[PDB]
Amino acid sequence: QVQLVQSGAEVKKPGASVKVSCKASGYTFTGYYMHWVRQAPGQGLEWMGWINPNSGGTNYAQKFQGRVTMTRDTSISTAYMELRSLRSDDTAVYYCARGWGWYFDLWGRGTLVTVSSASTKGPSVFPLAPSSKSTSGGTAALGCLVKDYFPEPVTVSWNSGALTSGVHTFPAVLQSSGLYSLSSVVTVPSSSLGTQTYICNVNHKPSNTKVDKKVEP
Amino acid sequence: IVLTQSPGTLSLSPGERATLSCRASQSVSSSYLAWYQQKPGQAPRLLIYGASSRATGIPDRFSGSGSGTDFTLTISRLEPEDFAVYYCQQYEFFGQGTKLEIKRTVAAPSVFIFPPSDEQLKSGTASVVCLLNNFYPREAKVQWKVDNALQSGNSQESVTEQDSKDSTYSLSSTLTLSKADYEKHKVYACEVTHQGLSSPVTKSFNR
Repeated sequence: QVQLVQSGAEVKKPGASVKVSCKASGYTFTGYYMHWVRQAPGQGLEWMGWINPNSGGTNYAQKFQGRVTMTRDTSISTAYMELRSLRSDDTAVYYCARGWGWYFDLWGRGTLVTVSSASTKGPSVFPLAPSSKSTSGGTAALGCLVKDYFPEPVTVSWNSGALTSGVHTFPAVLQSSGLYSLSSVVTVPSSSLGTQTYICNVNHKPSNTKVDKKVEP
Repeated sequence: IVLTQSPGTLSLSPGERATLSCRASQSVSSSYLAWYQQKPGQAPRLLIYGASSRATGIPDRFSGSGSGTDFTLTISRLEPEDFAVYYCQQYEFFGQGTKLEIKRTVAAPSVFIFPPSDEQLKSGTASVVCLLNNFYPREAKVQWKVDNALQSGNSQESVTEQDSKDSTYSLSSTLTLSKADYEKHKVYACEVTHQGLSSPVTKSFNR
């Protein structure tokens, strides 16, 4: 199988450096250039550079010259991208892509690199209680508020994944505090508020935080 | 340095024909234009190379065509899997991306408001949440009013991806205040506007 496997997500302070790895398999690693493309959350794709795995020769985008270094280790078919002097706007998913010429036909799954002065922190989970203010027709709305965590991502399930219909989990927002926040909501029949319990399950792996929060009227 | 794609957003129903445009840069040759698809949480996926040749495995409803600087990606019959973001590429230059969304009938939002929890108030902060549920199109406006005074700069909003079942959007707007500020005021309200609403909808509560 033809595959590119990248190293895990990183969390860095501004001014630090990160080295991402990209191991190829299923093809001759030295017969194709390897490119690095990054994508900031909610934004477009940005080409960084390429490396010729057979020569080590490189070519970097102008805005990365002197900060980035791409290398390879053919004995283990791995490509490396080191970005130094990290700044917050370097927060992005970094992809390695095989260069079938200038066509990127094989991609890695990406590596999230977060650059912020914030320290890893688990979320506070607060209920968004239902009431008359959250009732329309026979349909009520309830949710959980996952506030002040760093870095991305968090996952939210309801009743351990037994409740899926009507669920809306919003993309995280980066608050001016440097911490993230999101809410998860679900609409249910207003008659089941007295018979069916509702628990949101929040998991924030980066800080190994697991919180179950019962949401009551 | 960034290629131009049009439109920014294309709204169509499944089974319709989609045409996306990309204007290559004149400084560099255009014979090597490529198109990519990207779905949420996934790496981009090569669709078209050489301006008009399909990548392996790509269904034949995708086709490419191009002159010297104007290139087009055509999807003949949109399947529900085809709605995503599409990028063009020319050497080291990527396009700004075009989002292909499902077009449905206009649906006005259902507005709900949530006060802060007593738990959060114990810590010294108060978050008020205004929920706009299952609406279309994506454009909406939320205005916060505390004791009938317009707020600004203390709210952030988030929007879901298009719902896979009913193709609607949902929007969250969170007003953040300190406990002290929150307890100085009485009425908290969010006013919602949307092309499906004949008049603004207001939801409020009394601390």
